[PDB]
Amino acid sequence: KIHHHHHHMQTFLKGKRVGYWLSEKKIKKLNFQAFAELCRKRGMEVVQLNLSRPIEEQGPLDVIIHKLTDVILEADQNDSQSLELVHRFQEYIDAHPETIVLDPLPAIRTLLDRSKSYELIRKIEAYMEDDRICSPPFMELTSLCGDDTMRLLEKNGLTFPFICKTRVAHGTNSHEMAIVFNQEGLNAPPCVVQNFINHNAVLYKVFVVGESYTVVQRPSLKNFSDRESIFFNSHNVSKPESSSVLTELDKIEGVFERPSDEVIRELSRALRQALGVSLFGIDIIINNQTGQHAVIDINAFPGYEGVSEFFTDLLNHIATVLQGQSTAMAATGDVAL
Ligand SMILES: Nc1ncnc2c1ncn2[C@@H]1O[C@H](COP(=O)(O)OP(=O)(O)NP(=O)(O)O)[C@@H](O)[C@H]1O
Ligand SMILES: [Mn+2]
Ligand SMILES: [Mn+2]
Repeated sequence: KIHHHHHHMQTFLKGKRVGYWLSEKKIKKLNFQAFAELCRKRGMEVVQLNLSRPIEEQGPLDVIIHKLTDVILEADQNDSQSLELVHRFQEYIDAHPETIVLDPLPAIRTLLDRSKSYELIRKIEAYMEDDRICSPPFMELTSLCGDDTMRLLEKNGLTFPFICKTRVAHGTNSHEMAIVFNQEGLNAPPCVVQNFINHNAVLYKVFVVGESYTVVQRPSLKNFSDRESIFFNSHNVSKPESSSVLTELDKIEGVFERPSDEVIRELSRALRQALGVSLFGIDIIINNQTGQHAVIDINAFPGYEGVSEFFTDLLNHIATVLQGQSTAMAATGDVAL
């Protein structure tokens, strides 16, 4: 009852060349060298790219795998070195349409800004019109709180409690968040605000590798107010070993179910097809009042901690994308639901 296989498309991996750009920290966390070993066994060449060096000489490349997210974010902040790297990368990609990029920079850029990403998820969900899915109201606050803040929140469907997150979606200075419970709590901007959804303190990290995904359960904020706003760093909340009073559920309340694979599949397809990403995660929580799936976070090329099949899935996705290119499997028109 696994019906999709890759043995045949894996036969074309021989002689293919894969370039990757990952930070040394990410190479370590992934044990990416072990993936490189796996590919060599199928007759692939894998090489780490150096974006300080002309890229022509480093190719030909059939595929590039990267996580340039933070270099892009630095280049956005006018870091001269990062700009140089991105320009070089971009020049090369532009010159080599035959090179499959996992994932395209336009796709990456969508996930760099929380508000933009949440709006894309909202639009995608409106298009899918599945009553099993909900988009928590969200908005971006740019001005410091004041006399009009309450009415601004209200007209955008923001309610207490809501969680405050940075607009920048990754890197240094992206993990500090707040939960605001009442009007007095409104000193906690700029930031994105998103209605807090009680979900019985279980996060379902959907780790997507192209055509396959793995769901990994993580600790998550408890259910919840004259109380002081809560400030926390998301590093401390939803890691495998995370444990704190913020994630200790008092008791199961309301609807408590696991996510629907049918729903995850439709979300995965729609996000992949609309945005062009393939190596990403979406964080799903199950609303305890409605049972609906809420996507509260989307991340380009995350850690995949707990995804033991990550390497074989990655290899299968490289085989698939090569198969797609070889047979001109380009999508046309709108996302086909
Ligand atoms: N709208 C929400 N309702 C309820 N809980 C939430 C909501 N948004 C975030 N959380 C919780 O807060 C945690 C951190 O929020 P998240 O937006 O995933 O941060 P992040 O820094 O982008 N995490 P990650 O990229 O997965 O390392 C989540 O794992 C949930 O436990
Ligand atoms: Mn998250
Ligand atoms: Mn995130």
